[PDB]
Amino acid sequence: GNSPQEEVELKKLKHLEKSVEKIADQLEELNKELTGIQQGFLPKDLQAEALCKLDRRVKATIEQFMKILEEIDTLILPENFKDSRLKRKGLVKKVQAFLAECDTVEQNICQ
Amino acid sequence: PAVGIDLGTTYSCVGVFQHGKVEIIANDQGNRTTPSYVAFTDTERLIGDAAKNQVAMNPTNTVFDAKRLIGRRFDDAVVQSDMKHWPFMVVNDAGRPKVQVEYKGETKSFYPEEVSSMVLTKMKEIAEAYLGKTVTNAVVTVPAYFNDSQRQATKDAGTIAGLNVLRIINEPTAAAIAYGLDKKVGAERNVLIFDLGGGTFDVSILTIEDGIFEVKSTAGDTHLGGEDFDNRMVNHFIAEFKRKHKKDISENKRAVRRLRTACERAKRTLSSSTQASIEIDSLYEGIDFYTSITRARFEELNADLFRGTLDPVEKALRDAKLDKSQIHDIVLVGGSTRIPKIQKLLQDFFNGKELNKSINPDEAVAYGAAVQAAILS
Ligand SMILES: Nc1ncnc2c1nc(NCc1ccc3ccccc3n1)n2[C@@H]1O[C@H](CO)[C@@H](O)[C@H]1O
Repeated sequence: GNSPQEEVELKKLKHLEKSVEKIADQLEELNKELTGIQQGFLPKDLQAEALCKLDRRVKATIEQFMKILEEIDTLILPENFKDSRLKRKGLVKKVQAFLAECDTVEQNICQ
Repeated sequence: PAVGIDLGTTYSCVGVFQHGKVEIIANDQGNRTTPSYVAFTDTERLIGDAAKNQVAMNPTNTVFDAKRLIGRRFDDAVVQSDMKHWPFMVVNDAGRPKVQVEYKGETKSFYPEEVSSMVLTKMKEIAEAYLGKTVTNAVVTVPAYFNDSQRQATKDAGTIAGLNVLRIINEPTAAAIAYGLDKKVGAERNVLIFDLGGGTFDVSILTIEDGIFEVKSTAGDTHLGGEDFDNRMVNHFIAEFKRKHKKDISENKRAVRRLRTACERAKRTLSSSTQASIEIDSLYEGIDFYTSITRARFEELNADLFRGTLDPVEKALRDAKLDKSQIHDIVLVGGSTRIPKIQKLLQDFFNGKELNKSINPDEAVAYGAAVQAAILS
């Protein structure tokens, strides 16, 4: 059944998959710094300052993920575009898993 | 070179009349309008799209709606009312509002015209980047209901930005000029300007005699615009989701935001097609939401609001001491005037009269400002 048009949708989805990887990496970088910071080297007031700069960054990461979801939500895929449908659903779930990860951090620091 | 600037509450737009036609100028992101937003960070000042993009990350140091404050007294009913909504601090400085923020980790206060000057600086830089030439001369627009204090504060914003403000002109006047309604020969003309945006609705009646303008009346609704139409759709789909899935998405801010963004886009689709589809995977608790809405359903959901736009119109006519048959020209401005039903209700109200609507209703004010800037240059 494979149609040339599904190629166009599959390409769009791959580009979104790469964007998601770029953001996921920011989250991994964030988490690595967090451990270093919390590892108690700075005075408590300066540690708090650093943790709030990190909190602001996790909020940027959440918003970047939300923007990706909004872009994915503009797609309309026929029932027969099974490959495209599976890739769309799979990518949404991935993003939601990464948002759960951001929320854990967000709701632990700079309370 | 001379430019026209529509300095808007939520968005601004800049045009230039060159080689016999107005060019609306795209910003650095390619956008023909720019968010009237200013952000202060640890390292820098952001204006426009970049400032709007990072609202969520930095909402206390990101300023918008400076037009709701410019030239007003701190104790103005408008300033008092809006404050409770804005996440940024609005300070009382000897009876005049200033915005207070952190900027490169130091606390700073700005008057509204200072914030609007930053928006104008951006619009100036936008024109300069396009023209590849310095740009100094501008016409800048304001609402027809602006008093002396608001007009002077607007002019001052321009001056602070390094602009030679040739003239401050009313928004409905610029829209009339865009359509060349002042070039029409004959006797006195009565013009209705119907301006419906994302948040606000303004109606204005002007008379033009011999190319010369007068404001006869103003009316409107502070709490009516495209956001209100989106909300009616949002509530329609939240009820649908509860009906099919017996789950309440309304407490999940991210689900409701996904739905809301999809609804606003489907609305825009319904201005040119008679149906719109939406597919949101995993909207709430893993449940996919696939749905459609017809233009007629959308119209039905907003039937009171849409018909309601005729009340300010009637009001404006009473105040202008005119009969609806004494209106010669009607001009649509504002992005929500693209809705077919609104155009039909209005075209019917004026017993079948034609509407001036061919110029992009988001750009028409800038467009008239640019025509007049080249005239005054
Ligand atoms: N066809 C349209 N039909 C109904 N409403 C429309 C509309 N175009 C815009 N606005 C222009 C617009 C807005 C977002 C866009 C996004 C992508 C591409 C083009 C866009 N164009 N609006 C509403 O005007 C208010 C002020 O804009 C908002 O309530 C908005 O809904």
